[PDB]
Amino acid sequence: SSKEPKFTKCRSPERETFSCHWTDEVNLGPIQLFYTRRNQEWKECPDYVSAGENSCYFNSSFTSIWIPYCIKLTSNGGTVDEKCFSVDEIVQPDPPIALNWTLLNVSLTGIHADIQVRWEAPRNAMVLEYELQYKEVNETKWKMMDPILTTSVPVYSLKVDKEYEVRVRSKQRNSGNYGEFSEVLYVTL
Repeated sequence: SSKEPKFTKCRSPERETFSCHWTDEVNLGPIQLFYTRRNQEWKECPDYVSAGENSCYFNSSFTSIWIPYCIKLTSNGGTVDEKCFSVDEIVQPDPPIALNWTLLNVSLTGIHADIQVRWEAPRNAMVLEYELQYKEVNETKWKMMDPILTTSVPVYSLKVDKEYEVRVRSKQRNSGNYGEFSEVLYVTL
């Protein structure tokens, strides 16, 4: 038999490699992934271990030329899920790490302050631009800044009276999907 397993996500961290993920057949044991380089010949997943559980990992030989794939989940032998995609549609960079911040200036009234948030580009870096986000801790909407190329960015006019939250996500320059957010950095003036 099989059960009801389904694809969750396929992700490319740097547009060179990617892996696809799915759920458990509920565990049963006869699951497989097959892929094809067309819209033809179906070949089994080349690596069921590198990307972890219920995953298939495709090394950089799969992004030699513009790719155009299709994959299907298999339980015993019967399809249970399918998906087609190119590596471009799934690019999703890793977030920055080591978020820091220094005070830059205080307004004449001491009411406001300017800071500079800094971070390190994910260690696997396709040129990335970052989108910094912040908001009052006690608030619920996140203010967003334009994507920037530098691994730092000044944030102007924060109110001294408040405690802030900062988070930066990575994105491929141009049409690029965003990736996960970094570890939240707390800013108390």
